[PDB]
Amino acid sequence: GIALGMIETRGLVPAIEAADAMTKAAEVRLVGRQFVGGGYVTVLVRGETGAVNAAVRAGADACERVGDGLVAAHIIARVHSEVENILPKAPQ
Amino acid sequence: VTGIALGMIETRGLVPAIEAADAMTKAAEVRLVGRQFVGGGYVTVLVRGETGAVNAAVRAGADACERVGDGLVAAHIIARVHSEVENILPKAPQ
Amino acid sequence: GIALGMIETRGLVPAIEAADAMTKAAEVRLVGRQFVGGGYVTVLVRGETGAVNAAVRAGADACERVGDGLVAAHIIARVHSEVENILPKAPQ
Amino acid sequence: VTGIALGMIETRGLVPAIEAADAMTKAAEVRLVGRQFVGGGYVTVLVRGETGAVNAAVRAGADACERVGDGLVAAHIIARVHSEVENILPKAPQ
Amino acid sequence: GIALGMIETRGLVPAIEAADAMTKAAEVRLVGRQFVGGGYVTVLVRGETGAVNAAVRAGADACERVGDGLVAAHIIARVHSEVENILPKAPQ
Amino acid sequence: GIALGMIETRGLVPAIEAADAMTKAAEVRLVGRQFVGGGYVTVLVRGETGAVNAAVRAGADACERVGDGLVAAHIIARVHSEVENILPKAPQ
Amino acid sequence: VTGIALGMIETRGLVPAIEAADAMTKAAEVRLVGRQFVGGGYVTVLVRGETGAVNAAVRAGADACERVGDGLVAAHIIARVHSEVENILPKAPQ
Amino acid sequence: GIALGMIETRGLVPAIEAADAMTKAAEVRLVGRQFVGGGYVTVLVRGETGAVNAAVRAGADACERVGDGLVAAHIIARVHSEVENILPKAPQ
Amino acid sequence: GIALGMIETRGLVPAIEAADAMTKAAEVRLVGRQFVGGGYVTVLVRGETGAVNAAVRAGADACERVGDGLVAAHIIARVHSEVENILPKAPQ
Amino acid sequence: GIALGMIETRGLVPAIEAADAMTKAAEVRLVGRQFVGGGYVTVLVRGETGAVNAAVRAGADACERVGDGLVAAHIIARVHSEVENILPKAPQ
Amino acid sequence: MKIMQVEKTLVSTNRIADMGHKPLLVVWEKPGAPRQVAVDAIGCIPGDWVLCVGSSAAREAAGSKSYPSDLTIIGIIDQWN
Amino acid sequence: MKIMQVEKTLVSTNRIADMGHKPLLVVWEKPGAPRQVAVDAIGCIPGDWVLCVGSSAAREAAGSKSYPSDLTIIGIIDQWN
Amino acid sequence: MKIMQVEKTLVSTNRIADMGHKPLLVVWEKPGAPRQVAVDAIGCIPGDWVLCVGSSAAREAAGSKSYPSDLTIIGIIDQWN
Repeated sequence: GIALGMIETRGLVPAIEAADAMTKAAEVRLVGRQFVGGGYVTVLVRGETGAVNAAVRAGADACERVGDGLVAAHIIARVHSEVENILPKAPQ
Repeated sequence: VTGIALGMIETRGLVPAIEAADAMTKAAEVRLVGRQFVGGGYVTVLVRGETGAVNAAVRAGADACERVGDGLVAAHIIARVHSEVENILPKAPQ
Repeated sequence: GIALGMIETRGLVPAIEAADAMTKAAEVRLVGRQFVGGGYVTVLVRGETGAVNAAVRAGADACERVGDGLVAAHIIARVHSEVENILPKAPQ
Repeated sequence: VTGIALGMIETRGLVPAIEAADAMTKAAEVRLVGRQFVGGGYVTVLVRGETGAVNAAVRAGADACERVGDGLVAAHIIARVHSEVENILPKAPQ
Repeated sequence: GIALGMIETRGLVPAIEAADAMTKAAEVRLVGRQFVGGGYVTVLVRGETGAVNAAVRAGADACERVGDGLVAAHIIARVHSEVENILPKAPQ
Repeated sequence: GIALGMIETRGLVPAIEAADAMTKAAEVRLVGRQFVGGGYVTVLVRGETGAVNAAVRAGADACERVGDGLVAAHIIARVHSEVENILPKAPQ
Repeated sequence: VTGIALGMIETRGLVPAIEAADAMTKAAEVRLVGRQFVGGGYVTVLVRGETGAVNAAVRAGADACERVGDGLVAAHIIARVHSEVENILPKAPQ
Repeated sequence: GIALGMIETRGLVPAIEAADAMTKAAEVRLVGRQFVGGGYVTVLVRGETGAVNAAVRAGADACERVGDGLVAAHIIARVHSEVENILPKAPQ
Repeated sequence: GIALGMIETRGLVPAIEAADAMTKAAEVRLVGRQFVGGGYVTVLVRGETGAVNAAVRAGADACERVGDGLVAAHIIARVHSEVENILPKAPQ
Repeated sequence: GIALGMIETRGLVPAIEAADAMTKAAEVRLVGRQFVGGGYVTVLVRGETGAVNAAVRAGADACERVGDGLVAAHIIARVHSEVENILPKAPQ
Repeated sequence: MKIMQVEKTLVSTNRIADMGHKPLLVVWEKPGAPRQVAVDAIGCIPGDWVLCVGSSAAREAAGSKSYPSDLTIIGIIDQWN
Repeated sequence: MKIMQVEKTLVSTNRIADMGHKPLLVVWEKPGAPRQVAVDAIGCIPGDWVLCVGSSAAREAAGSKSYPSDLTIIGIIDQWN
Repeated sequence: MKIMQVEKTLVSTNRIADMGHKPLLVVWEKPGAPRQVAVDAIGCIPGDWVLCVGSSAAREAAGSKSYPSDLTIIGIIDQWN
């Protein structure tokens, strides 16, 4: 699957909780955790479209009430090839 | 993809920036040349191309990312970039 | 133990106090202190589920009234294998 | 200077932190072991020493820096530091 | 001289203006410019006590109205030897 | 597909109508019909995530107005291996 | 998975019970040992494990199933089960 | 002992808690757990009269606030020989 | 994929915009553009269920404000074999 | 220890009570009793910082309600070498 | 608080009514040590290692400020030998 | 009050909710002496020599007049052997 | 109450703020006996024979109904050996 799931949170604890929720909810691969700056943290998953939809829904629900909460939850079904250059491949 | 025009979109957070980059690259024939973490939550994505393509791409990206996450901060186009500014413009996204 | 506990604070002093309280409360290992950005600091511990529960509760209680205070206190009893790639293994 | 107690002061900005460090080191027999830029403007200074010395130093530093610049955020003392926390405590200021 | 002058500003432009003002006002050495984080910038000078007093006064006056303005202006006549380890020696 | 769809109804007629609706709406396998007790009846389907989503939506819409109506409609994208032991494999 | 603690969740209907079982098994290292049709619509799911794991699992399961279908009835934990009660506790889900 | 104690609850969780509390409270033998129907569950113990009295009191106290609660808690010190034909001898 | 996506618009410009939006949003095949009569225009896509869901959502959002706007947006997860005879195979 | 504690009172009776309380409270050495003039009397102790802190607190508490009462109770943990020239070394 | 092992149950039929319905357990620090009786506020089996509190805290731990108890079990130790 | 040395931590997951979030430590007067459990109101490491108070004072020292404790650590001794 | 001899002073810098300013003394029934720590409400020197009260009376003897003490010195014995 090549769909992209994205959850942004205020702080790292809601981000980790969201990542755990998505990876438990569906068969998606956690490909990155980014410290954006100013407290924003983003977690990204890849997988089939339906799996990513389920994972993002579960992650948003799980992290909405943890810590300072959730900022954004977005799904891109098909990513343009140019955008692949700014997406991490592995969660270093 | 040729052209030396520059299109920039600034957002609050990474998710709207990624949505804007996807929208720009889908809307027009532009190259994504960089994503920059400015600090304090600002994220900027930059594209290059012909003037008309960059104009269309920036319009589409602003429209797409204005409602995602914490939203959109800036959307700007420069038709011709001075050679001095090319030293501070990234060449590849990485 | 493979359970995970984390505490997020505003500033470094409450984070240090929270980490000290957790490690004194139970048999848990401090695996990371992350400067999230914008003032957020997160400390993470690993151990058996009951030990982590006790440690996180004690740490939240201890750091609640220190400095700018506590942001989040969370326990994940069973961590998905994907999240281990973004969890640190030792502090720096 | 011996002792394993820890004293910490958190301020908004570097000037109050430097004033607090000077006040602590002048007030008591403590070692300045670190100044950390937390992010978002927070700065933390850490001292080590005996429990009474660290107590006096932290009191003096908080009093001195509370009125400098953007002020004081936190002032805390830990008499005995768990060995796990020593891994995240700096050993030399640098 | 071993006195210490310190000016903290919101942003880099007032900090540079303050540094120029102090170094023009008195015979002081600019020993550091620190990006504190969150927008704070600090500039430090060393010199004789009276020179540092004059320099800090001039720098505060010059930078108080530039950009987002001045945060703090402080003088320490005699610095404890322990504090020297956290002060830069040269403005890298 | 290993996603799980579930519809619970008050009575057997809405349950049968829901099962017919899901199996017609998407390519899902009807794996069980359970008489819970007290009038509750549950019908379970398995399949790909998107197929199960469509099937459950259609079944809920079809059975919501039949007889005593619908009690619950739920989708689990990825079922934990332990839960498989309480799910029927074939609709006996 | 070892441990002799017992965690039980009672719901109205089978769908919330299945959701609770999934949530428990995903949340903690527990074994699902039974699903029982009590009568009158009550359904009970039982897990075994260590005390902390069972505590976490029961909390997660109650939170997950409280809003599904006709809802949640009971959520309880017994750290140590008397040997007499093991005769009425199921050993395998089946 | 030939005394009989029984506790009736709404649901199985309070019944299990009541049986556990009784057997922990006194030296009594759990001889049955009956699904009465309509949600009623009854647990029965046998033993010496004082032991059964203590066990039933403790079990009622423990199960009063669990789930849908307690229905009945009764002690029969001397059971007529006819009732033994409807009393179970061992649980299933 | 054999799911069917359908968008109906008032006029041809919103229909073309919707077709572009769906084909960019997901991996779907544009199989027909029909001039219904009276100004109605319908565009049809085929693909996997999740891809078609994403494509139809994107197309409806894109064409809702163009020209005289959107009339209908519908998804059929599994098409009955009889209905295949009235659906175009290629966009002539 | 080289820390310094001092208590100032109005009159000699509260000063004697304060000195007695300090020396009984901790391991400190009474190094001076000074008749300041105008009724002021000051007693000074030396020792380790914690011992001096405890002694001064106890002495202030003890002498607060004796005679004309307490004027000052102060602790100097680190005494500058210059002040040692005005500090007495032994009482008279 | 003391760490003690539960030995067996104890029944006193004619105990004062202030004791309510709470059960009683025989506890000791180790087999062969002097025996004590505690109010079981948790629910424990023989052989369990438990935490017991005395003094006035046992009264509130057993249910009320006026409960007649000077030893109450307040928890089961997760791992002990 | 008694002078005791902290040995190790203690965890009771199913302890009564009245215990709050406070941690528990195993203490003894010396290695090999009978073990006791205290509420840690200070934050102590193993090997620390601590001051422990019992009776009704331990309840208030642990946080409230109704806290279920009969032994609370109230300080770390600066120098002891 | 118990008759005890004062041995030495005790300092705990990080003790809880509820302890106020009161000093602490190490006491024992005789040299070599187990050591205890008492709040000095009188002011005593090493070697003094003192009267020590425990339980809840020590709290009020130390200054207030909520003072954290279970052993307080309340007097010096005029003549004792």
